[PDB]
Amino acid sequence: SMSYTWTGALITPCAAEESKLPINALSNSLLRHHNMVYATTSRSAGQRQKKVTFDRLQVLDDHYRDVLKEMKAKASTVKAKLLSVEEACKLTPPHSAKSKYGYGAKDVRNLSSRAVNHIHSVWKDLLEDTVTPIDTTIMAKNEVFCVQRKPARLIVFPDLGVRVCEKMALYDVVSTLPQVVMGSSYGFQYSPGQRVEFLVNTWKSKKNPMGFSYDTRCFDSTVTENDIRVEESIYQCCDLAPEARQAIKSLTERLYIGGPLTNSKGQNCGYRRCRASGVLTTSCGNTLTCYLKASAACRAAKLQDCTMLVYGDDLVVICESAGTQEDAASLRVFTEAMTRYSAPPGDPPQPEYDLELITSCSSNVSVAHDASGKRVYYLTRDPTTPLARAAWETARHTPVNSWLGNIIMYAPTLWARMILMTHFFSILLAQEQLEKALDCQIYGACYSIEPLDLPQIIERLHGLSAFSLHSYSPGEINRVASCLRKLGVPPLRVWRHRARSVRARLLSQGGRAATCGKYLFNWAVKTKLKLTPVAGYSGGDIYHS
Ligand SMILES: CNC(=O)c1c(-c2ccc(F)cc2)oc2cc(N(CC[C@H]3OB(O)c4ccccc43)S(C)(=O)=O)c(C3CC3)cc12
Repeated sequence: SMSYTWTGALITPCAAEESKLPINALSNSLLRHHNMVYATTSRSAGQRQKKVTFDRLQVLDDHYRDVLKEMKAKASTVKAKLLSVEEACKLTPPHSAKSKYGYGAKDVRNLSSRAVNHIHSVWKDLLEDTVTPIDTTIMAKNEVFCVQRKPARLIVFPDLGVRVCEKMALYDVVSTLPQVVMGSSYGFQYSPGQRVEFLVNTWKSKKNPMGFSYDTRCFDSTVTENDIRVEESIYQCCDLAPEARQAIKSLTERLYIGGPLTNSKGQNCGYRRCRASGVLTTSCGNTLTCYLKASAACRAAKLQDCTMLVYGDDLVVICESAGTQEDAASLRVFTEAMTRYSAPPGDPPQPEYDLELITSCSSNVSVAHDASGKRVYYLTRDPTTPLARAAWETARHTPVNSWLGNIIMYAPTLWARMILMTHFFSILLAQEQLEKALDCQIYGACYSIEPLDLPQIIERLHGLSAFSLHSYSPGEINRVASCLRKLGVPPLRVWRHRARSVRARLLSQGGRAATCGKYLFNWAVKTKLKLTPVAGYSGGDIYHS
């Protein structure tokens, strides 16, 4: 079956689209090589359509059915509840896309009669009708990158009223089921500090550890009708209210398995027979499906004492080594099994015998040292995309502030501390907006966060050591330095000089501002001060504050 069929109608924008990096008076202080930064637009949608459109073949063996039975047994222990209309409304992001039927996200959150009445009618229709395909909108995403250009990603989502009903039927399920079914392998349960701890402990638990990442090419398109029905069967193992069972069946048949694609202008663009990127079950569904296929593939490859870590379509396996030649051979069998299950890799997997050489979710483990000189592990990444997006956000206000999300999730890194913290606190100081809450995304979920609360947030997610890490590895430092030269960002020595100023400015204001100065920028001073004291919903339209 083809992942998509297309009519020929274009994927259209709903507003003006900027591809070129916007520039203001602050831009050059961060980044000089402006032509290297670009944003994707609907003009490349055609290119993406070609990439994501292909035939899927699936051959399912006993390993697959064995693992599925085990997952269902665990799912059978979960008890999930329906959320009320009111609870589902409160989880709706303030700036979520408005309904076609005369109400928006703020109406939903406020429990307006019009919004609530339509939600009730959508819900009743889900109970009464388990066959009629539900409409979806297809859009090209606008995302910023550094050159070497990517074509726009496509997103597919149903109407607001449907999105609220998804929460009612499935929010409790997708929040609780994955951890029970997959145990320690469910990647979204960890904070960055907890994840690093798990990865290190998993590596040390093996006598002779080997590990590899496996990244499937266009995962959403490899997801078949079978996969989505198997996914439903796992959900239905839960102890559920009868009304929830019906709604989950209806949503699966009418939305999750596939449906018609409509552009922003209301024209039929085609039909989908694979994963929709913008439904509540996207993250949970991808995690379960990846875990199922990969667990079965481990058995086919006879990999010994496997510990898997899965988040959406991202996969890492750490296991007992059988020797270099033997490990390489076993990965070939693993990939052959995954391919039979419909999930071939973008690049063939490579066995690694050092934890730090494995990259997943664009990230790798690295080592620094705390004040006492003890080794502290932390997750980092190539800073190119974070810095490209920071430059865009310096000149343009955007729906999501990636810089804030990056500071929070990569707070221990030398690039987040020296560049992102220094740059944006200077900007916030100049506009007196330190107390202004900003929208950002952590693990696909939307959060409203004031910059002044960053010290407490960082401490809780990474520990107090995030404010005193030093003696970073030569490889990490070189990667950062190389990226700065590439983008025309000033060298780290300049940022240290700037941070002393920003620190001094923050201390001068007292209160929570001074606390930001003290903890976030203690790295910048020569004589240091004494420093003292969730889940995954990518595309799921989820909000917390
Ligand atoms: C299966 N792989 C994993 O669970 C992860 C690994 C990993 C595992 C094994 C290895 F050997 C090496 C690395 O590294 C990871 C790094 C992340 N980072 C999230 C960063 C990024 O993702 B989000 O879309 C996002 C949003 C805002 C800012 C940053 C991010 S995070 C916040 O630093 O932990 C995550 C987030 C849950 C998605 C997951 C993993």
